[PDB]
Amino acid sequence: NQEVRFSRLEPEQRKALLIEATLACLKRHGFQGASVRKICAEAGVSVGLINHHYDGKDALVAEAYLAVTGRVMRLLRGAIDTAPGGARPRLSAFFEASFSAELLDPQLLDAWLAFWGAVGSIEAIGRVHDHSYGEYRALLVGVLRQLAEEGGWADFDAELAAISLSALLDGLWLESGLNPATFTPRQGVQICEAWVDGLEAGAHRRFR
Amino acid sequence: MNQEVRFSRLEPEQRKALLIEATLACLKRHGFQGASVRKICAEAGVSVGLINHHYDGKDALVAEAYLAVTGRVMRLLRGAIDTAPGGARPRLSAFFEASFSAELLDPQLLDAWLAFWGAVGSIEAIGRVHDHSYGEYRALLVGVLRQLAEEGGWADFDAELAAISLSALLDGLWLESGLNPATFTPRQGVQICEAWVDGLEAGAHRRFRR
Repeated sequence: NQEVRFSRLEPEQRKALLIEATLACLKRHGFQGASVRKICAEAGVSVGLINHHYDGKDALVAEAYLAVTGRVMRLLRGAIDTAPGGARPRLSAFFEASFSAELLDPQLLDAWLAFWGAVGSIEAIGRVHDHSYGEYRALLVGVLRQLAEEGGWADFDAELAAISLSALLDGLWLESGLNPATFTPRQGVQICEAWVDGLEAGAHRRFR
Repeated sequence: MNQEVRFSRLEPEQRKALLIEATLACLKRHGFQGASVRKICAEAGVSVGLINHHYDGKDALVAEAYLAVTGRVMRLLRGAIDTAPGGARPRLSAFFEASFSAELLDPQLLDAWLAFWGAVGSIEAIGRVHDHSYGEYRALLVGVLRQLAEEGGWADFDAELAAISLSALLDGLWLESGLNPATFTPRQGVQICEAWVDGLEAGAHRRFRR
């Protein structure tokens, strides 16, 4: 009865259940302890069923990382895409989304941590990182080029400025998860807005 | 058979050192969730009878490693501030240089920090190592940001919030160097940090009040 019952679920639903089991096992066991046998016992499905769709642990883990990062990117792109009057309203919309409960909640931190640990070893995972971190900076690069044009800053290295702002957001996201009482989500927005003020006040010059 | 001259002969502080390094190697290979005192002894090359006997458990070995690692970073970062030209910007620049030097930018330890940070949420003792050491790291940066503000002389600068911003930037940059060393050079990381200070000095320090 397991061979039919999993299979009769909708594709997006089968996929979501396996990624949820991969995430739970990464939390409990770390990347090195996750196995397809654990993931399938967590999911409540047969291992033979899964061997057909996935190569192994690396493939399951990569699909989970792809989905989590895809989700972030949709919320952040959505925030920009619905923002109005130009570069700073767009950055603000981004900063607000970044420190919303959706993105700031540390539920998945151990997963992220597990993902980041596997980046240096597994090409499948290393590639998801490079792709997603580049997609993420490309979004900031766009709005920073827009901001430079408004400025209009002569030869602004938007790529390096994007590495700066992404690093700040990352650092704030991480510290927040390690202890949420260090600063409030609103202080997080305020810090990011101060960084953009800093550029408009003349720091753009340091970025070529 | 080298717990005989590798553990038998040494002082308790020198066997602590050995255990700290076995704990870090075990964390890099098994993760925190997968590490155990047995797997720690497997790295030390000594028996687990021995180390049960002399130690409380895994949580306590990992907290000791965490304390050693953070202690060392802080020594080096304090050193760089103490031996820099007296002024606020030269002290910050020395901090940035130390931060992106091969010693603190060593990607080998990334795995160790990742394992500590995962233990922070579920093990309160590790949590408390985090809070304390992050507290000390920021206190160092608040002292020099206050010097900066006084040189400036900025009326009501929230040097505490400024220090959270700057620590966040450093953390973020350190993490990206380790996840992909090709993204930007150590020189560029310094440059990004100086650019942040420039930003403050250019007038962004005004946002640090509300």
